[PDB]
Amino acid sequence: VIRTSQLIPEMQEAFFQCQVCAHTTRVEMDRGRIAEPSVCGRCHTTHSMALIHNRSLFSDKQMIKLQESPEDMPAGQTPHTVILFAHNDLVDKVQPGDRVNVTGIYRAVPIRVNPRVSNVKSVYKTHIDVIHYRKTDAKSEKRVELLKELSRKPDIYERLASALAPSIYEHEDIKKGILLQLFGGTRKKFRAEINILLCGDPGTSKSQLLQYVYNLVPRGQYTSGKGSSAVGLTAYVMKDPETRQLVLQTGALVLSDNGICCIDEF
Amino acid sequence: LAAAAEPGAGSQHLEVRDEVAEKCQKLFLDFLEEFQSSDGEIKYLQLAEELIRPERNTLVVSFVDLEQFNQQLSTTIQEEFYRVYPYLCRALKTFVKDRKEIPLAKDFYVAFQDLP
Ligand SMILES: [Zn+2]
Repeated sequence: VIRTSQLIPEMQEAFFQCQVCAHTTRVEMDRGRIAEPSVCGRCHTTHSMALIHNRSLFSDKQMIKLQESPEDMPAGQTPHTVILFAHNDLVDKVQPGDRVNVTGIYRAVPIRVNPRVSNVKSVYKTHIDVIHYRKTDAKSEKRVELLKELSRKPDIYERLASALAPSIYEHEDIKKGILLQLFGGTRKKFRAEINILLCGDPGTSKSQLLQYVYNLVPRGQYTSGKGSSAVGLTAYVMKDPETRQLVLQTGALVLSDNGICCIDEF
Repeated sequence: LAAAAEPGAGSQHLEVRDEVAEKCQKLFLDFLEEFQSSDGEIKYLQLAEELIRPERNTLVVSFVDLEQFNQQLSTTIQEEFYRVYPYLCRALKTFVKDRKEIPLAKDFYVAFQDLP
């Protein structure tokens, strides 16, 4: 998924009311159109029935733009994309960046040449009417008693520090400090967050250790100290491209409000 | 004129009325008129005294106070809020006219705080 639009309210039953005599009626959506009453049954005035938008009934709808997976692409080709539409009770189940096997009906619809003219282009735009999502890259008292028994194990501190980063060699005190950071101090200015700095030559184990440990905790973040960072350290304000309104894009330090922030090339 | 003095003279009346909304109107008027504070009597009468000021037009009402008044009324307001809201404003207008100093054209508004 590349982008996921706002929740679109799509009408499913139009509520009409007479402006003269307050008589009300309800009409179903035929194929997206409305069969407007044209005359009020209780007072026979023509063109007196007015659509009350908020008394009408709406379902949820959302547009999702889906790009083919990188491994499926041909050699050196730019991605193809398809448009998905997900309706009520299946609407907000996917986020940008995730991977899915999506099942739906391959629709083809006409698109009007101009918003004020009913002529349609001969070439039909296509989209997927989504029926099912299956995410493919996202993945008790027994746990409590196992953890409680494990806490009494001899040299459990060394055991957990050794379990940290199996690919990395010999860095015992570094792993011990990282473990104490990941556990943290007692919350209650009484800052309980432990700050750790790794220092050494480029190409050494510290970058691998950061890239490992950031995904080992909830609420964690990883970012670069350089300007090429995907999520910057500083908060900033930008125009949200899909709607061109201001949005307060907070930085990684703020998004990791109760977790570890791994700052590489610090 | 005869006892049949009404030819519908000048009438374009509402041939039907929203029953649920008008019941909500009268019951909310009763709530504003009868719900009382623990340290006194008739809280929202005292709070509605402030609406005679030129800038003030909104009465802030506690939804939990409405629940303490009646649960069915509170559920109906919560479920049918946008439908019934102008009727609640008319109820507030009927309640606040007893201060006697309001302009005739002044609108009044209800604002529900403390939603659980
Ligand atoms: Zn009518």
